[PDB]
Amino acid sequence: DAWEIPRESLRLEVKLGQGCFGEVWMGTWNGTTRVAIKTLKPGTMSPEAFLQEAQVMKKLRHEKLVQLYAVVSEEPIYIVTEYMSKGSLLDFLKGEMGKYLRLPQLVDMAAQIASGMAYVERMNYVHRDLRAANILVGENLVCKVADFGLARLIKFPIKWTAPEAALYGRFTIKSDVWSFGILLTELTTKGRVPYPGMVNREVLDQVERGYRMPCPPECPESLHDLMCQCWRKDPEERPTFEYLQAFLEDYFTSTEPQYQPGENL
Amino acid sequence: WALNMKELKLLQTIGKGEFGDVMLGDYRGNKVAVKCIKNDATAQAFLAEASVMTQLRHSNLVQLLGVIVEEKGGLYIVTEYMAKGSLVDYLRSRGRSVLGGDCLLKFSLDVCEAMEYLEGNNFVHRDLAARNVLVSEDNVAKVSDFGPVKWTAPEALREAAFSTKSDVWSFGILLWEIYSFGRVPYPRIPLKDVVPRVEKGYKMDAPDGCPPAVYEVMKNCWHLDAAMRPSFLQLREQLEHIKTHELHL
Repeated sequence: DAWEIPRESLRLEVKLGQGCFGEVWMGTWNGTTRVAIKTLKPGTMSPEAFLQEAQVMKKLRHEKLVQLYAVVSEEPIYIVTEYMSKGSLLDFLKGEMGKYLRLPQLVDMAAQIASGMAYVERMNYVHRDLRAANILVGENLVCKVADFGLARLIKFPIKWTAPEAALYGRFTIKSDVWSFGILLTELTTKGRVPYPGMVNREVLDQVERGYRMPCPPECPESLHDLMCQCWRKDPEERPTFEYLQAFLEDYFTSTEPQYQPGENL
Repeated sequence: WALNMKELKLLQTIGKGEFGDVMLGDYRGNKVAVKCIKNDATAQAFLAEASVMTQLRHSNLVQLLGVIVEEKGGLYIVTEYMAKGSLVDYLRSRGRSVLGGDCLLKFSLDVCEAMEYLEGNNFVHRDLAARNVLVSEDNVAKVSDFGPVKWTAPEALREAAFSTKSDVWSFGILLWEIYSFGRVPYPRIPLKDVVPRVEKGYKMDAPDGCPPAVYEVMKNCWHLDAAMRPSFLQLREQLEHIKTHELHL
């Protein structure tokens, strides 16, 4: 392969999380580098189905994509990745530090995710499962995209899934923009479940009848405005990630040059 | 210039300008854009506008189709329908994956001609931005309403006079707008650092994946000396040069 390494390169130090597939560890690679190590619990899934999850990431490379370092294809199988010390975005939003986050940071976080998604866009891929849960956070609020979902446009959580993909499997990049729309809501509500007081089955129907989530508390109206743009029933006229990155990156130099630090935002 | 209101079937409000209300129609068979104005009866200064839209016409300009003036004060302009609409919104929803060199160069020319035109008739728009451009079903770019710090030239902001060199500056901005796919200009500079920093001799960086040939056209239009910026004639020359010598692909 050449993305391959020997087990000795690696030292597994602190366990980070679990799952059906196995485990994730923080470790050192060549005694010099912090890495995250994804592990196959033997018999759960197949080495192929596992190591397939890292295929895509051999081709892609981007500052705002969680990068791939190396694999270990042997009997305890390993994928080796960059270390995002703060874990998942969603968990983070809900935590001690999640509650102290003010709008500019929240916006800039979105900008960073948008920056990565924009790259995915240039490259003709599709992420398919976009939500704070599948976003990783590093030190200093750095946010990246990860090792879940992406085929090239060559199991969905309903609430995040654009109607045409949920109904026809029309998973496109515009479908991802729609999800980015819902993602925005998580960002600005400290991680609440979108469409509160609505069950999954109900949600798709409501959305079909034109329903869209209201502007959240203390979220600017220009922001919620951007969201609805992402939620345009018509794929073709949803914004592009290039514009999203741009919009957010310039939010304060254009859309709201007079931001007043609210109580929660 | 007259049209009989009765045979015109208004369809829907495609536009909600804080300056006017725009709508679609169909008179005898052709879809039409009808600018509806109440605003008291201050639908007046727009009649002086609707005037020069008669003694000034290009195919690159939104053709003034006619005028309906009823008794009950329904003052309404009728313009040729630009199917796709705002160039800025279009650039943003369709992006690079749809609009390649060819498409952007086309848009760019469909303007430098509608400008090369107004330049000979002794005219000046004063409000040249891509929010103000519109697009036809078959990919043609046409201007709309005759006249915003960011687009204006420096000299023009200090006075009240907008020359043909003022517009050549606003063209520069509008090009960057295009090859940015509709970014707001001056991406990392605060609202009142804009004019100072610019007068201090600053120009925006080349839009991403921008053909060098094009970025010079831009820098060209942004000369500190209005007399040293090109004309809507020299521009079309440079655009065709680029075009013909395939310097965009």
